[PDB]
Amino acid sequence: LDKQIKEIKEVIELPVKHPELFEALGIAQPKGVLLYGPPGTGKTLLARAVAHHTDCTFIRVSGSELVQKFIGEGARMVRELFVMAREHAPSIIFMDEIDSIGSSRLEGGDSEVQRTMLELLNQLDGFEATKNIKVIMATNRIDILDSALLRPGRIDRKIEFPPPNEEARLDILKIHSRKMNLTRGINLRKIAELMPGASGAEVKGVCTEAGMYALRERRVHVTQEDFEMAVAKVMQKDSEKNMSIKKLWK
Amino acid sequence: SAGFDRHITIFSPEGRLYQVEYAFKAINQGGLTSVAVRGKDCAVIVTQKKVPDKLLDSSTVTHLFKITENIGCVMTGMTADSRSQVQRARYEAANWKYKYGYEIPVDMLCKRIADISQVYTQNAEMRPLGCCMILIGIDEEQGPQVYKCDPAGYYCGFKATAAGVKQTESTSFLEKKVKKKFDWTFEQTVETAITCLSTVLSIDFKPSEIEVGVVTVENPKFRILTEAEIDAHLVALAE
Amino acid sequence: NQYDNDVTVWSPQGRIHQIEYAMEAVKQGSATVGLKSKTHAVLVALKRAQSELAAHQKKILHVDNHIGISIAGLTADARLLCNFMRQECLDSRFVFDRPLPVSRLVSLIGSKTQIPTQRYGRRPYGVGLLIAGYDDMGPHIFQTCPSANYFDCRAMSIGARSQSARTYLERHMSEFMECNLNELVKHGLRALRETLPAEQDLTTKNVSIGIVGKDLEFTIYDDDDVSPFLEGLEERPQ
Amino acid sequence: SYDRAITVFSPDGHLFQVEYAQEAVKKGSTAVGVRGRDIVVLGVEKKSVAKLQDERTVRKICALDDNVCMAFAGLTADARIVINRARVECQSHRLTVEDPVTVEYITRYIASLKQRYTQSNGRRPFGISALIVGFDFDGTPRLYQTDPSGTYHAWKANAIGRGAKSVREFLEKNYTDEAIETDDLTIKLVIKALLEVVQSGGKNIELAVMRRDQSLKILNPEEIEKYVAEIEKEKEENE
Amino acid sequence: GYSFSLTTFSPSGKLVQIEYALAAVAGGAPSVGIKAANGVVLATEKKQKSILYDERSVHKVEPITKHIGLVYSGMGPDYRVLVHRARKLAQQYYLVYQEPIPTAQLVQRVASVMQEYTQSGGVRPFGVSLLICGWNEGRPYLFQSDPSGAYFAWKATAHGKNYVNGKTFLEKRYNEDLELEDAIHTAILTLKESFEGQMTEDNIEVGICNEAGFRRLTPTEVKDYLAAIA
Amino acid sequence: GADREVQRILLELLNQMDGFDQNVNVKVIMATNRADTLDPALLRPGRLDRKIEFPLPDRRQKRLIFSTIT
Amino acid sequence: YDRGVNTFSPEGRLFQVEYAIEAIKLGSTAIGIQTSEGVCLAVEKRITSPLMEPSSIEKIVEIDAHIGCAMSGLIADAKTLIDKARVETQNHWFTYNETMTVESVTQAVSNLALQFGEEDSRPFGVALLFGGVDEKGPQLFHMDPSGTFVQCDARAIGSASEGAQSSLQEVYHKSMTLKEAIKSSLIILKQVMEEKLNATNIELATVQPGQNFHMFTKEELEEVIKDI
Amino acid sequence: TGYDLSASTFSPDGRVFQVEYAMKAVENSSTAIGIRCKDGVVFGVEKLVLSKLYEEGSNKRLFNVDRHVGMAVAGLLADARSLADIAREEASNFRSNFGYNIPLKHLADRVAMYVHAYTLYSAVRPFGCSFMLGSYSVNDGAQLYMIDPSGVSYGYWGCAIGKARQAAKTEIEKLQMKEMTCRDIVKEVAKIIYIVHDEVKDKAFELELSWVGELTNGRHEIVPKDIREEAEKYAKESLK
Amino acid sequence: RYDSRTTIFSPEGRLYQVEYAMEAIGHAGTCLGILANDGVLLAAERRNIHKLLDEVFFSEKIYKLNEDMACSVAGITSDANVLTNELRLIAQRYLLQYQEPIPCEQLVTALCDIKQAYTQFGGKRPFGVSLLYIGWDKHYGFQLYQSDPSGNYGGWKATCIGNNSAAAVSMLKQDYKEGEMTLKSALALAIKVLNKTMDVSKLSAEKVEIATLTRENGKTVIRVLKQKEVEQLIKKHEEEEAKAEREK
Ligand SMILES: Nc1ncnc2c1ncn2[C@@H]1O[C@H](COP(=O)(O)OP(=O)(O)O)[C@@H](O)[C@H]1O
Repeated sequence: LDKQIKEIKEVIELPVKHPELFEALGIAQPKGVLLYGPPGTGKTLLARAVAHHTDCTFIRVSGSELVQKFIGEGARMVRELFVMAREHAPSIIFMDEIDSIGSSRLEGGDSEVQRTMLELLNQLDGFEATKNIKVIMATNRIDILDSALLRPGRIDRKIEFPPPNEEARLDILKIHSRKMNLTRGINLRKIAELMPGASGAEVKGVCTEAGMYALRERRVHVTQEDFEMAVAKVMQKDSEKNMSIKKLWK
Repeated sequence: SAGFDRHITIFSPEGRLYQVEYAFKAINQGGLTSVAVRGKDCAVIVTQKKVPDKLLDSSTVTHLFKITENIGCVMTGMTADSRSQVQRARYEAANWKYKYGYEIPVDMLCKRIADISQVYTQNAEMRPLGCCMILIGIDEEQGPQVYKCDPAGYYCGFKATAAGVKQTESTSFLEKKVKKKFDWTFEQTVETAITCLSTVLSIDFKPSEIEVGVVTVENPKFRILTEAEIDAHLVALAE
Repeated sequence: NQYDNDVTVWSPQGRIHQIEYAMEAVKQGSATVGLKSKTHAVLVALKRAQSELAAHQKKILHVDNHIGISIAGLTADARLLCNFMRQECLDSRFVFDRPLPVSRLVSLIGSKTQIPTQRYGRRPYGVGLLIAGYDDMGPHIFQTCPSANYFDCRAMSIGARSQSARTYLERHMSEFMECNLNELVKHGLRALRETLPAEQDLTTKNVSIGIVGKDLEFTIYDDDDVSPFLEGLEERPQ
Repeated sequence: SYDRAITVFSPDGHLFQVEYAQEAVKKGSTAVGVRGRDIVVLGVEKKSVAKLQDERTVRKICALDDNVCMAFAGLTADARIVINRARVECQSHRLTVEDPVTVEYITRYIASLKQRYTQSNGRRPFGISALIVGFDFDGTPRLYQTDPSGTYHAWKANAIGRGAKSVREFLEKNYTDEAIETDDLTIKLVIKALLEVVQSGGKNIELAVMRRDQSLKILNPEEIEKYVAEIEKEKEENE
Repeated sequence: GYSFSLTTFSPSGKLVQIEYALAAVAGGAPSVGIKAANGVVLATEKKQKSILYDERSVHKVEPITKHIGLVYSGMGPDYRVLVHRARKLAQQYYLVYQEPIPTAQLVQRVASVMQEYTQSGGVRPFGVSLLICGWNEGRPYLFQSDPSGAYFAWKATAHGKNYVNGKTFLEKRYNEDLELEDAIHTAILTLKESFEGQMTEDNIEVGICNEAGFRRLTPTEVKDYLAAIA
Repeated sequence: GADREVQRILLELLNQMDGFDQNVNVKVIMATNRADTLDPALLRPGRLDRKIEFPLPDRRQKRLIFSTIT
Repeated sequence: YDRGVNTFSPEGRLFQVEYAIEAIKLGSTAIGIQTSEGVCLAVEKRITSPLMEPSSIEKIVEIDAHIGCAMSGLIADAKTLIDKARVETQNHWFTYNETMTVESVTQAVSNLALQFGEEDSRPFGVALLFGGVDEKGPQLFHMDPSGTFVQCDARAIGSASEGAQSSLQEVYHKSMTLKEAIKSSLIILKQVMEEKLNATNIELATVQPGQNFHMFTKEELEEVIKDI
Repeated sequence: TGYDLSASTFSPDGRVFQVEYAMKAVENSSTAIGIRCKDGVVFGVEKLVLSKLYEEGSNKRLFNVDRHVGMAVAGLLADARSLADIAREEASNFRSNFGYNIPLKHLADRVAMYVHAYTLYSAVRPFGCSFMLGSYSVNDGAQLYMIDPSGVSYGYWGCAIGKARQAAKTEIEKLQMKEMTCRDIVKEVAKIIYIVHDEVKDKAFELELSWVGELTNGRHEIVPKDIREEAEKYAKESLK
Repeated sequence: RYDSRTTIFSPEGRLYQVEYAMEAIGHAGTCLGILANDGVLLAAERRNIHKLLDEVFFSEKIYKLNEDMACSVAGITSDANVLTNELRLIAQRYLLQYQEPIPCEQLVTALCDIKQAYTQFGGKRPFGVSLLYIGWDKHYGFQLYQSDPSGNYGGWKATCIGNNSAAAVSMLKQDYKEGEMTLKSALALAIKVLNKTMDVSKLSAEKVEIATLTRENGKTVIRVLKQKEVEQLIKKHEEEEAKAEREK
């Protein structure tokens, strides 16, 4: 995520770590960033690491947590979450799968969904006490989201998280294998090449499955063959077949 | 669960036609069983005649019907749906008889009836008919046929079958009869059917409580057995 | 309610509440009275006023030299049914030069009104009708309802505030059979006045009358014509 | 009873789906037409020709008569549908009627077609509005506007689309009650608005002119830029 | 979801009801179709749920023409409808052109039919997927037609229960140079590999297209390949 | 709303399945009658350790169950 | 009970057509007066911008040389109803050569209006006044989406119908000259409806029995303007 | 509620619970009974009076099917009128086509199909009525058939419909209709109707009788009870 | 509900269902028509991926309407098949009337009007098919046209639809070539765009289906490319990327 990580360092870290420029520039600091990509592409990981380096506090609420079963509850949750963030010094607010409460609602109950997304937009728009307060949003497959939050005065930037490529697969396999007992004769590059279009999370999966193959055999070490049969379990996309593979949604 | 069963032309997430199985319930119609057996030169159907009240005329409450001098039909289902289905059977039999010059084969007639039931199954215009019909016939020098025809639009020929209140018991009893090697006479076939009905139902079976239709190669006329014949068979199996 | 959107849907009560709602729509219309004698059959309608400078709406229609109607319902449905009776009487006179018997006309009305009551997406005809006629078999007063039911009544009243008029007609039914035209028409006018509130009474504005007899073509008397019938009739004391 | 439909009314009584059609018109680009002393001129904006998108093909201006001309602002599919219908109607009227077409009749035709299409269940209204300019007003110019409600009105000068709020006021500011002498002056006036609406880029002014006796006339971008330069000289006077 | 109606798109542009039709497919009886070098073999399962059902009285492999064979994985009645339609369409092609209809043309016509059942608001598509084996101008053809109205070219494929097992099996154990007998052997092998329960003359039925003619193997031949072989 | 909410339920289950923090030894156990359904996100290798198939008892097994209970 | 006219309320009323009456209410106001001298109609244009041709909005029309009309409501299909009225007069007169009674013209328009649940759409959400003269009497008539229709002496429909109707009722009597009726109606329109009279938003059309020509008021308002 | 909303979908426990609602509507109506004597068929019906407003002998519920076919109904009255119309149409069709009078089995089965087919289609509803048809064929026998809202047609020696199905059947079961003839059958029918709630709670009603018998010529007529009112006297003697 | 039926707009006036149709298009196998002169081409790599798929037509993405007219597919399969057949009948109608080859824009209109007429009626589903046309006619000769589900049509010298459509059109705009950009350069640019848009390294010949129109003898010829030329073109682009590396 080096390109993505650099963009998010800029937009988040610079106002928090070096506000003076934005004072000298006079411009108000940017408020937040939306993160979009296929599920499992390190979005929460990136937000968590950014919060850790920036030394400010991490507060999380998934969009699905906002809904609730009663009217006037999402608004209360959002407002008191902003109160918590403000009370918690410099802080980044993280909201996973925000699309769950931001989507096509003009179809038409649904009332509280709007009364929640509008309330969140009101909290961020009024730049309420935004002295070192930032928000981070995460979405799977941006398209389902709506522009009401992306409108220029509102949240400012978007970052794309495409599925990891060969080099990214190399990193992620290395990082999640760093703790596992690996053996000479391993060829991890063949493994990364053999896993086209991974989402990153399933590479944590392939490491997990190679280790499970070691464990169920009571072996505390992993080899090339273990990972190679692991990847077979990690395919799981062979369950496509005739249905819609080349017809309809070809 | 709710939603894929409110209308007929809807596939479930697993692809299940809910309304087809749902119409399959009305086939129960507690009171009839329609056991049909094929023997070396005969085809026999017997249905259970559950009359709730005495004042009804016994002839009107019959459930066996004919569409050909050599074809017999029996019914298990909602009585009105029953009579509509057999009337469509008359319609098709008459049209085939006019068009081809000779009466419809039983396999083709089951095919036509199942075809119409499938037609109402595939299209939401009309409810599928909640009834199951069974046909007995003869085909030239080749054999007697027993055919079951269902609202799903499915149909098949059998050594024997029974769509009735004691479904699995009757079917397993007939399998047990056929999974042991034996011959098949007219009286032996009727005996197998009557023993099935009596054993699965466990009732003492006075004559008026059942109705028997039959066809036989030596006398290919479709006949409804008179009370005397059915009581003779009852005492034959009783002793 | 779950089972009250269309007449095609039965209720667990063994009822069709939409037909009853059509009955209530009929009850929304103003009261009308019908009564017959051995000499004449008369119907009278309470013409609802709209303002002091607008015509009081017509509620008695003429379709045949021996047949008349008084309506209580949505005016469109009643008047197009009136066109339907126009068609049938005209084609009957075409076919065999016969003034169409009232009973068979009313039966045809019921049969045609029955069709919407058993089909989806088509409103049953939300009007109640009183039909007056004289024919080769007798004098005739019928009532028809959106349930397609049709009845023969020696006296009848349909519409809002009708209960008092129906009771008055029940009392004077013992009279009407041998009553003369003048007696019958004045009793019908009083039957209508029974419906009204205390401050509302018979006047040329609110009253319309239609008469059929063994010696006169069914005629509707309105405005000036109503004046001689009301004059000489007893006023209302408190 | 909320809107949720085309043929139902909210308790207020207004058809909100017609409102949705007029907003669908509102999301379209600018379109401002006028009539002059003798001539009628038009210039469309927002070409936004993106490289391989050769601007000619989309045909922002269509002339469908021996002499009449307009496209439709909104969604262009219904625009081309009404284009085909206008072709058929104008040619058929010219063939069948003792005298050729007039602008009033064809505008009434478009309005009636839109109304008739709207007035039914399961039939989407044309969410398109248009400005029609024609010559045979007894040899005089006149301009009409058509609205998805199936409505037709007459204008001396009208604007619809993204500039409807702005350009109309512009017209209310400066449409001279003096009949426009030197109809090229009217062309300069309308080009001013047609440019100023879209950022006065000078690239999307795509323009047609008809002197109420002529056939279709078109203005190339350089010749339109001539009027643009004259308008710039007029605007530079404030010094 | 967007499944109670067929004539409306989902926000992701997915016709959901037809994928429910495809889910109805592969829930039915297993079937496998393979193109050999010379012939085309379609095998299907015909176990009777009880000894009551007469295995010699019903068939699932059907000759649409003397050079076309059809096999299916779905509920029977819809397959009967489409068999009737395909037979009439082939006969009408014969009447129009005075030529026996080639495999591809009949396949695209049946696909167009299955298409015309994919619209409107008061009907449903057929819940059946079809293998068409044919001979045309000396060339053998195998085609698959599916409820969406589309069709695919296969040298080998399978559907029904355990169909993914069939895809894997024909991926491993297949080459286009197969002789006819080895092709039928592969067909019964994949049928068993997808199958659960015993297999004999009464349990399986197969149909072979050869350029001279197509024919449905008798139960005895289905046993000869089925038993004492493999 | 029922459909959206059930989808949010399964997604929230997914986030909790991946979310529980290390050194906590909880085990999520899953029961199902069919398992030809079930979205391929529980079968993902990073969440599924073993898939154990519980058939209707056959001979031998039925004998064992009868003996044990009786 | 919201999908259409084919559903009845617990009180019987159809919850579709009352909305059509309220659709009358959203339209421009319209007035009509019946006098023994002549029958007159008035209408407000609501000219959105004077850059429009004020005559373009056909809120005042002539069905025929003896009969004129005004309407209030959605307007769009009101023109269709005027078309039906004109075809009715054309056909009936060309066939029978007897003049169409304005009562009969309104009856034919009503017969058209009864085509939303009575055969095999939606009610025409607009109301109309007709003013006509005939060999038996000069009359004015009123029409509403339900298809019912009534003879009236002084009628008002559209927006602000109630107040204009009250004033019109108070000024009316049975022996007025058409000049006094016109002046009273115009001053009422000025006080309650919009503003002082001008040629680009008000319209008047009047008809007399012996006059089959110029059933309109046009390019002569100046005398009123100085002498209203 | 479930899936019992129209008569084209099998509701849970496949019985539709719709045509059963039509039967519930049938139960609301007053009783009609029908007997077959040794050589004839008789029908006896009670009908409510609207009020003293009502004209005597109006909206009566006996109906003529054919010159020799008689009708008795219960349930929705107007649906019964429409059923009488279509039954007359069917009888006329057979009369015109075959050239001789229709056997009542065929006509009854065709009307049963009409009712049944009306039960299916989604745009329509099952009939809210059930009815008996009676006739005599001098060539071979007498005939009676009863039909429910579902379309089920059966024959009876004695049958009853209305608000007193089973009670009326208990009343009928102990008659000697096995050999008894119609002339006292009318008296027995009138007294049986008066036995089951003549005017106990419902104030007043009208009693109508229909007859088809060889002694009646085998045609359909309304029994002249004006003759000495013997059945009326017997039914009012039923007091105790 | 608004988006449940095709006849309902948004309160903003938009139509959701056609938008859903273009989102559906977003799935389709990547296919483009390239910018070229004195010739045209419409490359369409087949998204079908299984070694046991037989591709017996050698063409499932390009359909020849006439020897001077060809069209592609990007969307629903059965809808596309019936629509291409209908293209053939409409072209047959025009030819059988006039005995003259149809102009490109006229056929494009006729189809798009038919599609719009299907969409705007109720009880019917909009066609989820976007498609491209290459053709030569008397009025304008070489032409490439775009069409969407709503019945819209446009003229494009080079365009692409399917997966990564935005990326393909954007890079076509980045390395835009004009004028001397004849047919062979268009084949090279199509190779470049197919290599960039697809994830496959060393793009395989069977994955791609290519067609081109060239005016032979004034009678015109439309070729669907075989294996050999495809292999040559892709290998040449690989070694061209190697050459681009040689500059380093
Ligand atoms: N580039 C990466 N390096 C290391 N781990 C990763 C990477 N991408 C994803 N992961 C693992 O996969 C998970 C991705 O979660 P996330 O992408 O936030 O899911 P969602 O898309 O549902 O928000 C992380 O918890 C992390 O452990």
